[PDB]
Amino acid sequence: TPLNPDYTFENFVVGPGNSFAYHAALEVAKHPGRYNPLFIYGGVGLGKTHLLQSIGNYVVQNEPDLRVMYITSEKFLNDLVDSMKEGKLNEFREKYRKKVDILLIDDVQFLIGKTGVQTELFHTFNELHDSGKQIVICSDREPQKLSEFQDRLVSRFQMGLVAKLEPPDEETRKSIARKMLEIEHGELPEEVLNFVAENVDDNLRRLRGAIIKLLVYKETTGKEVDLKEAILLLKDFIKP
Ligand SMILES: Nc1ncnc2c1ncn2[C@@H]1O[C@H](COP(=O)(O)OP(=O)(O)O)[C@@H](O)[C@H]1O
Ligand SMILES: [Mg+2]
Repeated sequence: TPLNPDYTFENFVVGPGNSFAYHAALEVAKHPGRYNPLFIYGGVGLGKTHLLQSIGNYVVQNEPDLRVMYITSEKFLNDLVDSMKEGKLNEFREKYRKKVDILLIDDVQFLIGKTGVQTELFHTFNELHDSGKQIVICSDREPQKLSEFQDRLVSRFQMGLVAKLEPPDEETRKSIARKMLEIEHGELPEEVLNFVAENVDDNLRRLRGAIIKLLVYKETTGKEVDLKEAILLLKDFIKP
């Protein structure tokens, strides 16, 4: 269980664009099994991984007596492959079924075309579902918009909670920016953060990136960071 400490509900700032997703996740984490499965989806850097692992962490702290599994569709891929090569499907099925109560799968757009894996995932799904094991899937695209995907799988995705994340507004971004800071224990002029929060509006991966970037600079350059400085430093985040 190598979940990321930062990815918790506590470090997740809520807002109009990610509230429902947030609650679905929290609700499911409080009642693993009551809503199987949860399918969160949204563009890049919008909270998918973070939300998904929070469910993980939250359950680890309240249900320590549970086998929580976080994985990547890709790893699910690479894991099967070896299973086929090394010739050990059992080792695999025991690992992704037998020994898991809750299974969290990130970025499932990696299985597009991979109908081989798609099929295996399909049953893994069904077996966990027939035993009340919570399933959570994250995708950068909605069930219906997943190209080259077995309808039977896609049908497994919609048969439960299906939340959507959308980019946050300036106000919410700023609060996220502030929360990102704490996590990194950094600090910034209540005018630089504002500038960053307002112009690094793609995804939250980059927003934090900038916030890290400066901090790394405020590191070397023993002195602070004035507005003008940050603007040159953050040139690949405003018009990348
Ligand atoms: N609602 C939020 N509140 C605070 N931080 C957030 C929020 N959403 C995303 N983040 C930050 O962005 C990062 C996660 O981006 P991520 O969820 O992995 O993008 P994606 O979902 O496309 O994989 C985390 O490190 C987290 O600090
Ligand atoms: Mg992700």
